[PDB]
This record gives sequence, C-alpha cells and structure tokens, in this order.
Amino acid sequence: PKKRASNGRNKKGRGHVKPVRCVNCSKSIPKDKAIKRMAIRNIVEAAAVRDLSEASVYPEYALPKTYNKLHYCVSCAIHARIVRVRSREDRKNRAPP
Amino acid sequence: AKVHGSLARAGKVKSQTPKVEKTEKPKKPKGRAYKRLLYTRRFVNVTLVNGKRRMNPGPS
Amino acid sequence: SLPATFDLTPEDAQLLLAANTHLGARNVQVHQEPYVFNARPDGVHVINVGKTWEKLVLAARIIAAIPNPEDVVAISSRTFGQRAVLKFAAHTGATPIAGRFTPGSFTNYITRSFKEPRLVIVTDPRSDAQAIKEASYVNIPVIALTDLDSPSEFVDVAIPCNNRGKHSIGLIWYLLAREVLRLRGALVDRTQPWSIMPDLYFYRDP
Amino acid sequence: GKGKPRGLNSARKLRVHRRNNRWAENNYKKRLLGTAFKSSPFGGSSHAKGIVLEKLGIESKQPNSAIRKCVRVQLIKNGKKVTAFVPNDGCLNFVD
Amino acid sequence: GRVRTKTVKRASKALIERYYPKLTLDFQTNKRLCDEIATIQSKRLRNKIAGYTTHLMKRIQKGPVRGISFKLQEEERERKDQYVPEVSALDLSRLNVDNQTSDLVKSLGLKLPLSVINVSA
Amino acid sequence: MRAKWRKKRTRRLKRKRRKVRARSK
Amino acid sequence: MENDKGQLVELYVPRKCSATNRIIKADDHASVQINVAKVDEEGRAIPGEYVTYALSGYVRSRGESDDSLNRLAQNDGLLKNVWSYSR
Amino acid sequence: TRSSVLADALNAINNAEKTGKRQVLIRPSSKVIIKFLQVMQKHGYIGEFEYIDDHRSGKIVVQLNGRLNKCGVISPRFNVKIGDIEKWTANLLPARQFGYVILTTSAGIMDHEEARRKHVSGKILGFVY
Amino acid sequence: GWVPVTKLGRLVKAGKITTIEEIFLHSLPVKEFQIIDTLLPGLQDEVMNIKPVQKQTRAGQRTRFKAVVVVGDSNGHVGLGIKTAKEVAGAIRAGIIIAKLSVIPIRRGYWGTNLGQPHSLATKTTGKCGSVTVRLIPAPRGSGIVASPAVKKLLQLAGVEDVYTQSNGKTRTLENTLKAAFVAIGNTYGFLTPNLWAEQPLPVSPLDIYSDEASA
RNA sequence: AGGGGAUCGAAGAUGAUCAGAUACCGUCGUAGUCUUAACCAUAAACUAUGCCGACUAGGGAUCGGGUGGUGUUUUUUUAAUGACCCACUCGGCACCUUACGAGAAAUCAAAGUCUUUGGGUUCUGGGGGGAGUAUGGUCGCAAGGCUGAAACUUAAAGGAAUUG
Ligand SMILES: [Mg+2]
Ligand SMILES: [Mg+2]
Ligand SMILES: [Mg+2]
Ligand SMILES: [Mg+2]
Ligand SMILES: [Mg+2]
Ligand SMILES: [Mg+2]
Ligand SMILES: [Mg+2]
Ligand SMILES: [Mg+2]
Ligand SMILES: [Mg+2]
Ligand SMILES: [Mg+2]
Ligand SMILES: [Mg+2]
Ligand SMILES: [Mg+2]
Repeated sequence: PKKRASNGRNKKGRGHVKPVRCVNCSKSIPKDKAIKRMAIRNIVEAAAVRDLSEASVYPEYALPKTYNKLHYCVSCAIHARIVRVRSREDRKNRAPP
Repeated sequence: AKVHGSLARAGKVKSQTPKVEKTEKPKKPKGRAYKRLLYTRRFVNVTLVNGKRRMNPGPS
Repeated sequence: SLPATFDLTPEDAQLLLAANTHLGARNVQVHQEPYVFNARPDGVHVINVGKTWEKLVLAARIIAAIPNPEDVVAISSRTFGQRAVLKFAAHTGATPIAGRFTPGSFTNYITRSFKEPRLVIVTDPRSDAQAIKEASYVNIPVIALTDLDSPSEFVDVAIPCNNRGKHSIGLIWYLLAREVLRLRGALVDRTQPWSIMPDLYFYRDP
Repeated sequence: GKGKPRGLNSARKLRVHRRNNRWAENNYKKRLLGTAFKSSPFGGSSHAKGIVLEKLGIESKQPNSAIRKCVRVQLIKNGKKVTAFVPNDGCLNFVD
Repeated sequence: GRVRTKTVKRASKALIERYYPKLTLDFQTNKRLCDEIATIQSKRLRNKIAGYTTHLMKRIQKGPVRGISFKLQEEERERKDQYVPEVSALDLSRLNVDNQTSDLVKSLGLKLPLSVINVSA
Repeated sequence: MRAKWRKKRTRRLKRKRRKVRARSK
Repeated sequence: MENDKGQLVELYVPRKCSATNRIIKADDHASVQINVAKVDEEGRAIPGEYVTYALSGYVRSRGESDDSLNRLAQNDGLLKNVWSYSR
Repeated sequence: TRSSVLADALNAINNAEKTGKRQVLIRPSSKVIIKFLQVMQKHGYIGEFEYIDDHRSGKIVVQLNGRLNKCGVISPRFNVKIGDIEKWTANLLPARQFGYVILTTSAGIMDHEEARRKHVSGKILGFVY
Repeated sequence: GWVPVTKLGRLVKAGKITTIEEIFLHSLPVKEFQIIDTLLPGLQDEVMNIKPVQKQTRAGQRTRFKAVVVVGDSNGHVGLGIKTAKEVAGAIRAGIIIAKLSVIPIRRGYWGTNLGQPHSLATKTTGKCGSVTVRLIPAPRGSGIVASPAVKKLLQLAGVEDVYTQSNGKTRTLENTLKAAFVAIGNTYGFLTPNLWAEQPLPVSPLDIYSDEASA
C-alpha cells in the first residue's frame, strides 16, 4: 500500500517541480523529493588553523567560511550513512536530528 | 506432454484380484419392516455406545 | 437550592486569589471549558472565581454521598500532589494512591493493588490519564482538577483551577477536605475557619 | 448519488445499462451468442454417437503419475473429432 | 562478571527493611549476623548477602536511597509533613490585582482590599 | 518478463503479421 | 412491554442517559451513575437520599459529561448560573 | 447543487441525533419541511421546532430529544398504490407495531396508517422511526 | 468452595443479589464466573467447532486450538466465548468461562398480535462483525429459526422461537459470524422503541444501598 | 520540412569488466535534446481518490482580500501611507490530534452520515490467461491510437496484515 502520506516528496498541488540532478551520480531526482543538506564549513579547518595562524599577515584575518548545498538521491543518501532508514512509527517525525 | 504410453497393462489389478464370492445370508426385511429393524438397533439399543455412539466401529 | 451559607465568603475569596487560582492557561484553550473570563494581554486567561466555588461544593456533595469512606480514592502522580493527596486522605477515609499507578489497579483482580472505588479523584487528567482510563472500563466516576487546557475526555464534574499554580493545587485539595468534613458532620460550625492551616497541604522540595 | 441514476424517468438508462453489463456474465454470453450451437462439438446436446479411431496413453497431471486410456472418437452428426475417457478398471478392452 | 543477581538484590533489600536498627556498615560483622539471623543454604550467597548489605548500608549513611523505606527512615516524612510555618504564607503581608480582577470581584459583589497594579503588554 | 517488453514483443509480432498478410492482398 | 392481559414481560427495562435520553446497554461500561447528596438548612449531609444522575458512555467518550452535568444540576437548582443557555 | 431540501434537512436532523445534540438548524425550510416535521411532532419524535423568518427562504431551528431513531427520505418519490403500502412498510420499518411511513397523497401529508384509516394513496416522501 | 474476591462475588455468595436482572439494570461488570453459574444454573454449553491455529517458529510450528463455546439458558440469556489453548480439552474449559462472563440479555417482542410469551424479536436488529452482516428480522408464528445450522443453535439457546436471517460476506468461516449475531442479538436492548419512552426514577445501584457489607 | 546544432546524448566504434558481456563502468560518438510550421493523442498523464451540493470533532501555521484595535516602527518626534502585532472573518495549498463514524486491513474529516441499505449525475468492472491478441471499421505520412471478440485453457498471483 502507500508507504507514507506525502509518499515521495512535497508536491501537493503542483504536478511538476522541474527536477534537479544528484551531486554523486547525476540522477534526475525531483527537487522537492531531494534530500538537501546545506554544508557549512570553515575555509580550512577548526584544528589545523593553528599552523596557518602564525603564517598570516592581517592577524586573525577572517578565517572565512565555506558553504555548500548538496542534493543527494534516495540511493545515494541511504548508501552513505545519511537519512537511510527508520522505524515505521518514527517515520512520522518531521523534526531534524 | 505425451499421448503414448503403456496400454498393454490396462486392467492390471481388477484382473489380478482373487475371486471371493458372496456368502449366503438370510434375507433382510423390505419396506416398513426395515424401518422397524433400523429403529430398534439405533434408538432402543445401546449395543455400541462406546464413547460416542458409534454405528460400525472396527473390531477392537 | 442552597441555604446561602455555602456561598463563597470573602474571607475565603482572598485565599483563592492569594494562591493565584484565578490564573488560567495561555491563549491555547479547550472549547470544553466555559469557565474562562476577561483575559489579560500577553495571552493570559482568568477563571471566574464564582464558578469554581460551587464546582467545589458539588464534588464534596458527591463524596459525602458515598457510604463507605474508603470507597473514595484520590490519585496523584504529579510532583505537586503527593503531599496533598495523603493529607486529604489522612482526615477522611478516601484511601490514597500516590507514586506509580501500576496500570491494572482497577481491573485484573489478582493484582496486589486491586481497588473497586465508588468515585476517584485525580489531580491532573494528562498526568493521570491512565487512572482515568480504567475508570471508564469498570464503571467508575472521576473527579478532576482541570485548567483551561485540560482533556475533559472521560472526566465527570471538574474543578476550574490552575494546576500550574504551586498553592492552587494545594488549596483546592484543602478546600476539598474542608467541605467534605463539614457535610459529613466533623465540622458542625460552618463559620469556624478549620484551624488546620491551608499551608499544610503543600509541596516542599527538600 | 451511488452512481446509477435515480430519476423516476430514467428506467431507459437503467434497462440499457443492465443490458450492456449482462454481457460480462458467461452463461448470458454463451446463451445469446449460441456458441454451443456453433462450437462445443455436440449440438448443445448431452450425448453424441461416434466411431472409435484409436486408443491413447494420456499421462496424468500434477501431482499424479498414471495412464488414462482414452480414445479418439469422430462424431456422426457433424464429423468433429473429440477425445473421450473410458471410465472403469480395464474397460479399454471393450472399446477396441 | 560481578553484577549481583536477584537472589542477592532481594535478600539484601529484605534485611535493611527489617534490620535497620541493627548490623552496621562493616562487612565482617554483618556476615556474622546473617549466618544466624537468616537460614541461607550456601556460604557464597551469605557472603554476597552481607556484601550488598554493606554496599547499601554505606549508601544510607550519606542521604537516603530511593527504593528503601525502613520504618525508622520516614519519621523525617511523618514529621516534615506536619511542618507548618506560623507566618501563614496565605495571609496578607501588606493584595495586588490586575484590572481584570478589579471588576471580576465587583461582578461577584465582594468587599476585598485591592491594591491594584496594572500588568499589560 | 515485464509488461513493457511483452507489449514490445507483441508489436514486433503485429508488425510481422501485417507484413505477411499484405502479400496475399 | 406488555402482553394482551397485563402480565408484564420484557424484563430489564434499562436506564436512560440523563443528557442524551438514549438507553444504557448492559455492556456499556463507560457509563456512570452519579449520586449527589442533598443538604437542608444544616450544612450536614443526609445519608441515603440523593439527587441521582446517570450518564451514558457516549458523552463521557466525547468529554461533555462535565458540561452536561453543569446544565443538569443547574436545572435542578443545586448550582448557579455556571451554565448559560444562550451561547 | 441542492436538489432536495428535505434530504438536506432530514440529514441534518439525523446527524444531530447521532451526535447527541438537542438542536439543529434547518435551511431553507420549504413547505414540505414543516408538513414533514408537523407529522413528526404529532408522534412525539421531535417536539418543539421554530421557524426563523428571513426574507430569503426561511430557517428552522428544531429542539430534539432522544426518541428518534432515524428520519430519512426515499428518492425518487415513487407512486405507491393502496396495495403497495405493505411492501414499503416491511422494507423500511424496524417492526410493524411502531414507526411511520410519510407519504404525500392528494389529501395532504400523512403517515402510512392515516392513509389506511382514510383509504387513500399517492406518492411517498419518507419515513421516521 | 468459591471464597470470592470481588464486591459482586461477595454479595452473590452472600445471596444479597438474587437475579442477574439487577446486574444488567445497573451495568455491573462481572469478573469471575462463579457469579453466573449460581445466578443462572440453567445454562448449557455447546462447543461449535475446534480449529487449530499455528505460529511459525525458528523450527517447525507450534499448534494451539481455537474453541468457540456458546452458552445460554433457553429463556432470555446467551453468551459467546472464544478462547485458544495448547490442548483442545483445556481450551474448552477456558472458553466456557469466558462464555458465561460474556452473557448478555435479549429482547423478545412480537411480530404483532401479542398473544403472550413472546416468540420473536421486537425490532429489526443488525450486527456487523467484519465483512459479514447478520440481520435478524422477526418472523411470524410457526416460522421457526430461518438461519444457518451454526447460527440456529445460538438463537435456540437465547430463547428466540421465530426469526428471519440475512447474511453477507463469508458466512462459511465461523468465528465471527457468531460474533455478528452476538452483536445483533445483543443490540436488542439498544434500540429505543416507543413503548420505552417513559422516564424511570433511576434506581440506586446495589453497591450503594448495601455498602454495609464491604470486606474492609 | 527547414533553421540551429554549445551541452548532454537512444544506434555505433573503442577500452575495460567477465567464463561470456554486444551490460552495468571509462573515452568518443550520429537522430534527438533547442526552435519555426505541421502531425502524433500516449505516461505509474497518481491524490492509482469523477464532478456538483449538504451536515457531522478539536488545533495551529500560511497565501490572497477584508474588518477592528489610543498596539510597534520609519517619514515631518508628530499625519496619511507602508511594513509588523493582536483578535476575527471569506476563499485557497496543506499539516497536527482523536475516532463517536467508516473500512477487508493498510488507513481515512472523508474512503463518515451504507442490511437503521435512496441528495443529483457521468464513466468503468464481473475468476485468472488466451489478450488489448484475432477480425471488421475508423483516425494517422508512418510509428501506432480509438473501437474490440471467440475458440481453447485452468484452481492455480495478491489490496491487506501476522509469525518466522
Ligand atoms: Mg505529471
Ligand atoms: Mg427522476
Ligand atoms: Mg454473499
Ligand atoms: Mg492509459
Ligand atoms: Mg489512472
Ligand atoms: Mg464534497
Ligand atoms: Mg486560513
Ligand atoms: Mg493556494
Ligand atoms: Mg462474474
Ligand atoms: Mg475475466
Ligand atoms: Mg488444487
Ligand atoms: Mg501482501
């Protein structure tokens, strides 16, 4: 039967969502069906900045940050220790871990 | 499948059964008297009421 | 009707107000609660103090009608009710159950804590939902202290109050035993203030 | 409205609707098409007479292993060929 | 493994419930009570009984342990239960009320001292 | 089997029949 | 119910919910019998005499056993305007 | 759209009786509504009911009580003959000692028994029991 | 001996409550079966069928048998109890106990012309239990129980003399065909007839009138 | 049929992989992907829920419009505005809780108001296959679409849940 109510995605009242491509395998997954994981990171690290710290003009300059938005697919997400799998009772929880 | 086979062994066991003939026995009553006879052995007779009122249990 | 002596006297109206009993819940409301009145800004409701008075005497009237004192049962699982439940039950039969409710205390006759109450009292329906449950399974009435967010489901006559209040829970328990004893005959003088202080039925952290 | 029309003057719809769906039945299909007349080697009859042509060694379906000893018969009234079983223990000897 | 079993958890718990004014926090004295105050079929159990007894008796020294109530323990709870201050905390220390309770009492028709201080958004 | 390529087998089949049929016509 | 000549039949004339006026089946365990004492001019209860109220399991399942008694009691006079007819 | 005001009215009456209420609002209160309820109240199933007169079509507020079991409409309104009254009362009544089949005749609206007392027939409107 | 532990079992042992009629009037739950066989000594047990049900395991299947048992005296009362156990003999005893504990009253009326000693049901009654619907239309005199043989016994044991029946769904898997009639034959005291409209003084429950006998 | 032909890319050439590999993977690669003009009429074209109308439980969020409020901010501290806040409302895409209700369960405020069986109306189905085949029409340039059987065959796959 229906495994779930939305049942793949957030498409409710559209029909079409103009899909996107997976970051790992380029699969043409629907955008609202995608598994968006915003990646935010420092430009270098939080541990190796010590070595770079003494080798910089402009003391404590910015330590800029790196941003990303990753679109995985169901096959790619499940395979790599991502949202992979839950219990039937816990699939209702829509809050992030 | 196949439509050929061993037709030469038709009637194997029927023609192989040893011939035992019917023993001579007294006639049973016909018509009303049979209902008289059957009523007697079933209802007013308690011959086979072993656990469940069997009619023809095997000899034991 | 009433002899006008059961009417709420001013010397008890300030106690309800000193315990903040009139303080209701947030803007969140249960439609099964018509006791709300004159909400403040910043989302504060207030319970009509007149209503909770005769709602209180009604509960005692049912309690007094039960012949055997020990057929009354009071249920406490919330933190703010363990001392209140035992103090009320010390002055009446009203046999108390506190701590763990061990579900199956009404059904399952072979359980150690088998009880057949003629009427139960629960402090908070949400925290005592299990106690409310079997009372709907073996034909038992329920008396509950209820705020404006209370689940009035499977609950007989309820007391509009502030279960959040620290003294509101205790005072309503106190006025519960006070009015039960008066009807039974322990307190012949209605005007007598029942010298036992209402501060007795409270909760202490140490 | 449960589907089907309920108007007091919709008997025409109901009768014609029933006619179209009656065809999904199997007995109503064969009866009105007259398939048994046009097919089913008899003529809609229960018995037919024919000439034995040969004997057959038909083998049993699962799960069963045996030979059934049937005969090919060509019918008299229409000339059609059928296969017929010879039921009893050893009765293939009488239908040579 | 050194996790004690039910027959050690329950026999020990049965002792403090009944031998609180009794055998102390020292093992070698406790085990010389158990061998005569209780019929234990095996020495190894008796040694483990006075073991978990000492462990629990060492807990009752600093604060109480929940799950154990010996009748001498709860006098703190049938004396603190009647603990009442003469200050009568429910009395008046000077009562404040918002404008909602101002006309609320007037609707009820009661004469109460109302030092009204407004609290609004 | 799967219905796409049993449906596809039949179309290559129907193509075959119209081809041999039209030779008689 | 009754036969041709008196002789009452149909044992177990059941009770009625005081609010919905429906009847209470034997297996209706979610139903409640409410006895409320009456006190006259003394403030002390009179044991044995009641103002009886019966509620079906239907209203208790819907959480209006409290509300129904608010109107029920007020109509008998043992409450006050706590229930208002106009809404 | 709305085809039968009686179907909408009686459905509202049942759904209030199913939920335990004592009142229901009826819109838009045709003539055959009052005649249907007037029969109903003569048998004690409903009791007091009130006509709110808006200038559009009218409204009806009914005061209910737990006596009623079901009150519906049979659509379409078949012509029933004096001999066919038996079939209707056997199919759609719980028993033959109580319940009434409301059917319109040339002599106004009446139950299946008043039709027999008057020996008149007509079209069928509904049923209450 | 019984030595009951229940408020009702104490009264019933004390003989203070004489008939089940008082039990049904105030909807009193019944917990132990001694209350039934001493207040209604005329109930006869009838085992309908025994069917095995198997659980799948690591290795093999373990087998337990279902035991439907219908009880009731032929005047006014019927009970249906279904219980499964390892052995058929044990399952029969346990299903008997549940059957007695499940006893419900019945309403018997007339098809019309109430001569006396009601022969049929008062109203049309329906009980749906899963796919199956079981309808019980009251019948005229001499019609008997027009019903399937397994259902027929359940209506014989409840004192119904004339009735009609109509079914739907699979009747031929009887565990809940007998629960569809039990609902229907128990819904007899749920339908409000015009001869019950009158308002009663709400008799006080025996637990409150006779509370002086409480064990502690 | 042109224009375009940067990307990717059914066929194919290779390199792999392999026992085989005419597959998955790697490097290329034409028709197409793009467009104008004209055909094609299909999709798991899915909410696998036809449309219209009625009544039946609570809760918050949001979009568009509106209503009221000495509410807040910015302008000219100060007006109007605009943007926010609170309460309510009409319409809409949805979500949360529970079952008095339904269902075969999964579940469902609709899949409820159905043996207590009737608001109006359209379309479709009658064991699984043979078979969307055969045949005859019809539309299309074609691919195919629409319509659509029978003879014959035979007790044998799941909607749903349970235990392993
Ligand atoms: Mg689409
Ligand atoms: Mg018509
Ligand atoms: Mg059938
Ligand atoms: Mg299609
Ligand atoms: Mg579709
Ligand atoms: Mg709709
Ligand atoms: Mg909205
Ligand atoms: Mg929208
Ligand atoms: Mg069919
Ligand atoms: Mg078919
Ligand atoms: Mg088979
Ligand atoms: Mg399955």
